[PDB]
Amino acid sequence: QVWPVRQVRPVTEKLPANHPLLTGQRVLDALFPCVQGGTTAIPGAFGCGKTVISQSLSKYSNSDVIIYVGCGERGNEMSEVLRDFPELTMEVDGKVESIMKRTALVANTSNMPVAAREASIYTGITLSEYFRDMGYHVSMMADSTSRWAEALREISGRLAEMPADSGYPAYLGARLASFYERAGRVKCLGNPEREGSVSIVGAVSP
Amino acid sequence: SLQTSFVTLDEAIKITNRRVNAIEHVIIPRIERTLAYIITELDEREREE
Amino acid sequence: NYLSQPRLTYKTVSGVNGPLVILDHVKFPRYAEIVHLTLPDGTKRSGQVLEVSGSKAVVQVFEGTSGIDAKKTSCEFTGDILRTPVSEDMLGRVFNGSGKPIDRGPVVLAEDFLDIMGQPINPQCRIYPEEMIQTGISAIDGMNSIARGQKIPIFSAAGLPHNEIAAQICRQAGLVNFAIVFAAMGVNMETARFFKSDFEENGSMDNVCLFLNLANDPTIERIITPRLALTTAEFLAYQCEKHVLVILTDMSSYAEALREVSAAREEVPGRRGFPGYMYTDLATIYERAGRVEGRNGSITQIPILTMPNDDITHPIPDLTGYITEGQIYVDRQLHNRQIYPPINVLPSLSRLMKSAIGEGMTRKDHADVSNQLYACYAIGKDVQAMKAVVGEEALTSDDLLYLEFLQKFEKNFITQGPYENRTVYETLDIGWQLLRIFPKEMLKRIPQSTLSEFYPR
Repeated sequence: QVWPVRQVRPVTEKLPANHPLLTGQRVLDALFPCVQGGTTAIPGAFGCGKTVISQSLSKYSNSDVIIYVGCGERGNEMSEVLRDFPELTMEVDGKVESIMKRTALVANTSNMPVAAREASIYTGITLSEYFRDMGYHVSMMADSTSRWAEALREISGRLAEMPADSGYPAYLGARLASFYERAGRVKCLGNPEREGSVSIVGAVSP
Repeated sequence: SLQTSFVTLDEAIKITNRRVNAIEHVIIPRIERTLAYIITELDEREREE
Repeated sequence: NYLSQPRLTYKTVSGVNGPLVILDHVKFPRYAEIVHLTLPDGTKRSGQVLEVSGSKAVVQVFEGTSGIDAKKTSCEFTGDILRTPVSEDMLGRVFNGSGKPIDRGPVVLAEDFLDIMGQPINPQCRIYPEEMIQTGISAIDGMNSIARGQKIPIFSAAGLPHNEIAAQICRQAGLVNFAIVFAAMGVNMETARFFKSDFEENGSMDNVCLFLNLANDPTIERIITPRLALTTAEFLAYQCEKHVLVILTDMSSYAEALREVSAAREEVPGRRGFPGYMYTDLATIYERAGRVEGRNGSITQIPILTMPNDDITHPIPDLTGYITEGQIYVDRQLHNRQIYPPINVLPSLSRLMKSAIGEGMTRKDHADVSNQLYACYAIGKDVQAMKAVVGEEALTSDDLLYLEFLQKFEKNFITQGPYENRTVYETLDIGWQLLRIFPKEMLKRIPQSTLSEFYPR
């Protein structure tokens, strides 16, 4: 099938989040828990060690499916993710399996077309909402939402829109609210009765 | 000798701590508010242009 | 008389840009008219005529311009401006931000069709509001009293409990029943659930009208949502004679949608990129409140605001405070200290308080006690700011009295918990107890005739 990236995929009902998303980390799972269908931010900066979040979600979480989005990363930083992710493994029914059997990557270096950099999170959430509709639990990771908001600033700048707040377009907050609003537990469309969810983790770089 | 030194030195510690608190709680905030206003008004002049 | 002549339909779309569609060969265009658009895929959308010039009309489309085309898209012109069907059946209904039902009930059978824009009430026919509402919240009732018919917004910020305070006010308001009309602009589903749940949990829902525009709904609906809600409050108040409380949820979502619309027309910007006319626009919403001559009903407005980066000088809280009759201010520094409600009294105001209180209204001390609590709280803040530089050993016993008042005021007068419902008289006597700490000659806002009657108890 084919679906427009900017249209929210419909559901029978949209439900309160209840069950924890496990990471396998004592901090996080005890002190600062996330629900399946939740929304989270992390500080995306160099020395802080972001990879423990990404690897805990990818290897150990009670997700069924993983979607990873690069928004506009440095050439060599993107290369480390695409090097490491295929090499990760988890154990399933007493047998070791690759992480890439349940994972898809959206990848953008800072020289990819600016329209791809801005579409990146809309592609990744539309891919996530498609596996939610099968009755799975999907985790989405956005590598930096600041790198996406800079592409949004470049496009509105190329269109010569009014520079509002710090040069960002007038709609910056409406686009971010409409994006994170797609997270949640749902009762899916159509006949076999089922529930699924998308959880969003999104890094940000002040 | 030690006690007259000690009384003088106690006063000097109190004065020094008072200056550190004034720099931290009076002076630095006034500079940071001023700096934030300047950064804001420069964006307003730029939007008018 | 009815519009008995038939509607014209046009394929003459000459251009599309931003949120605007531009028709040509239009027969005698009407400014602010409503237009219905049918897209090539059969989707219906609506828009309003934003400009006319000769044979051309410019339409803004409420659901956006995506997928409109110059050849197959078709526009029907309704012959009229935007009107809403209104009836007393609308209490106990849920609608979206364009007034379509979402509760699985039917469409409204109108008792009348009303112009969404309202109409300015004559200042000769306004009655000044003087009946105090007891919210039972001491930080409001004792120091910012609300008259029935006021505009008094809640200035808050992201992460603060302004939903819970607004729900407590709806749960507790009465004179020393309200019908509730509730509008939401740009809310997340957990905010929409919170209010609908609370109104059903208090059994009140058969006496509440809700308009919901959520964070994923169209942005340009947000600029008509509060005008649909206030048109419903004006029918209920000024024709059906009810007392209406109108809640407008996050006016910063309304202002942000208004900026986004105006930025596409390239109208003159004001501060921080908002439209040059934003004061007038907000004033057309907030002035739709009060009492009037010869009619029993009234409209009270409590708009809720999110202040960007907690800045009260930002154009949204700024131009709102210039229009509204005060504000209640919710403070992050009190919320971080786990106090509820987080109402910091110093940036807060009520203008209509001055005549809604005192002898016969509440109690003879109310106007004196309130002003002395403000003075001691302001001085207590100044001593706490002095302490941070010089340390406790520098403070005289008179400074320590104000710094003891400060601690007891925030624990006894401010802090309350979510279902406690104090009388005005409890709030006043909790007032005198904190003031009693000070030797009476320090109470220099209070005249001798008040002190000699109430301080010795």
